[PDB]
Amino acid sequence: MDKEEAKANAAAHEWYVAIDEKQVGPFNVEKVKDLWDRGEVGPDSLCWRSGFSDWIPLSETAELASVLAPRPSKPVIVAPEPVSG
Repeated sequence: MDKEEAKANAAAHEWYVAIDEKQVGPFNVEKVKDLWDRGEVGPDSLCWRSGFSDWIPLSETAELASVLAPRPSKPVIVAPEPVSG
């Protein structure tokens, strides 16, 4: 190999995710980007990180969209009452 995986900055991100009510291993923007792309991670599940005080779903924060390219899917309907608020 002529590159870095742990020393690289593009993949020097460490943040866990709430999956199946169980905490997952440390992921990176370079790793998740591939998972979320195919739907390997939890888009609607809460996401944590070093320093995070609480848990928040990626489907609520748009800051995760600019990083994780979303996938176009058919239209879906949701309940009248919100989940948070």
